[PDB]
Amino acid sequence: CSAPCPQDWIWHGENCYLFSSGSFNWEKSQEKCLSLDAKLLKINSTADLDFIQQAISYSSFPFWMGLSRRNPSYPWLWEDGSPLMPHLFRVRGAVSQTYPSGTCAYIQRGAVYAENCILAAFSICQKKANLR
Amino acid sequence: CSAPCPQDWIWHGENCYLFSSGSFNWEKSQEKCLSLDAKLLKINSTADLDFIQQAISYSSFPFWMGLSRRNPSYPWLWEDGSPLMPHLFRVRGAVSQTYPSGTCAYIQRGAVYAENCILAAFSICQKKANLR
Amino acid sequence: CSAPCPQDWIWHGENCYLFSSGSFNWEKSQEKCLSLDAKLLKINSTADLDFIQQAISYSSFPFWMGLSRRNPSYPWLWEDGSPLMPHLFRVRGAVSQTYPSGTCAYIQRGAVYAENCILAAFSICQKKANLR
Amino acid sequence: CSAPCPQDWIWHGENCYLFSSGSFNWEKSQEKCLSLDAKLLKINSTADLDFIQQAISYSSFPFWMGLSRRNPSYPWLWEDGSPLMPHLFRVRGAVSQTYPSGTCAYIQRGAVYAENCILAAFSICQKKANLR
Ligand SMILES: CCCN1C(=O)c2ccc(Cl)cc2Nc2ncccc21
Ligand SMILES: CCCN1C(=O)c2ccc(Cl)cc2Nc2ncccc21
Repeated sequence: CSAPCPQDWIWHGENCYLFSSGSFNWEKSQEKCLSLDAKLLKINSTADLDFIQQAISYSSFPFWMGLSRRNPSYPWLWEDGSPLMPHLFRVRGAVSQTYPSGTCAYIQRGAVYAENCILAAFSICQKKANLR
Repeated sequence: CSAPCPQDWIWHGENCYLFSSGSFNWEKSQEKCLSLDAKLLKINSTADLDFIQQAISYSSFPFWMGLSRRNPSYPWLWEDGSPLMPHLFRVRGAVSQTYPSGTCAYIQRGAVYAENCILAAFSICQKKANLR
Repeated sequence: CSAPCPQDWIWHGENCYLFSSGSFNWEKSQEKCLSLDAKLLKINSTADLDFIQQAISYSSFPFWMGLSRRNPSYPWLWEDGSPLMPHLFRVRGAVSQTYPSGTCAYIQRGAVYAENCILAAFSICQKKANLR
Repeated sequence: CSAPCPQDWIWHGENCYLFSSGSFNWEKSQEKCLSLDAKLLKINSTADLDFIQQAISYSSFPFWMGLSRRNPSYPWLWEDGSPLMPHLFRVRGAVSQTYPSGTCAYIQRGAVYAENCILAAFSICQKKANLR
């Protein structure tokens, strides 16, 4: 009857994941996921990080995730307005830099970094799987 | 109910697709897919080709597919002996040479290349999706 | 017989150019440049603007330039008191807000942005080269 | 009477460096430096590596250097044929993969990696300074 995830997505755990086939800025990447009733990558657990790390281990490219902020004294937040759970990962790089478009997190070679949201990167959309 | 593909595979059309965890000559890549109840990638259409190109678009690795021949005087055949549909893609690369283990094709950055089957590469495995 | 520019600077045209070492506010950045017998960047021509754009093309950071104003009713002026030539660039960003310490301009990704001079950024310093 | 380095280059120590203004594949990047009587970045000392790490500390982008090999059966060699100096840096990433157009080294966030030479990346050209 109901398939857990659409074709071309990857079903893992409670979620479905879609890896982009090209690089786009964080805003365009966000809009792609919204149009598919999804959101940008939200890592909720170490299991989620390990899965993503394995999936992107084929790649040296950067992948946008749904974590951002505009002010470096204020918390990183996922698009849904929740914070980065402690003990998942450290955002490396120039975490204190502000940019006109804000600061956004990306994963590259398994490590998470801060960067100018205006840069074009691959991205990963995530939605809940249709489980029972 | 019955999900079309196991977790961590890509469901596309009537099949499920998986990237190999490691890099191996073509024979060992063939044994690995068979031991997972699958076979090496078989491209039956340009839509298959487009899907695969998109799926590997974030990787620069070569991926073995199930296409091979013993030397240029034999036709290109898939693992199950069926023919290469000639107009789907041109096999570039080492198409004049003869190797002790034969010639095999991999996909890299959208294009298909002939290469010595003894060379190590990643691969893509494929099995039937569980539909209706 | 003597060198146009010190080591680690970039000689272009009749001047020498240097990236700041740290990301600070416009005030402090103007001071560090004065330390080096230099001033903040003054863009005097499209040729100057094109050189800077190429010089920062491998950076996503913003770089303070020597352009600033007290409010949207006071004109954009370089440090030497001279005005911004309109054809060089339109200033984007916060061109209608009013900050205590004024509005300052930085260049990023080829474009120029107004921003509170309190906020921290890298900067480009400029001084005259020793011509023939 | 002559300048150490041409305009738009960075003079450092005994050498001149030219950062690319865009991202290009390794063959194009190499062709660029050759057209300037130069070569791609050759790191022959810890001092060179340290200097390059600070010059690219403004950037999260990848920069091609002049170190390459056709496949793992060939040795890692600089463009001039000299070997990778022992104990200077490790080439990280997938050093044992075989690409159609060879494997090239790049620096990113101070670390050196192997990648498919067909990718587009920034680059750095290097030439002897014309000095005393
Ligand atoms: C969003 C950018 C993706 N990307 C890299 O991140 C990248 C990574 C490494 C190298 Cl050497 C060169 C690179 N340039 C590049 N070229 C073609 C396709 C992808 C890339
Ligand atoms: C050759 C690739 C250069 N590059 C990055 O390396 C890069 C680095 C990080 C992120 Cl998040 C996204 C990136 N994409 C990107 N977009 C525009 C200009 C440059 C880049």
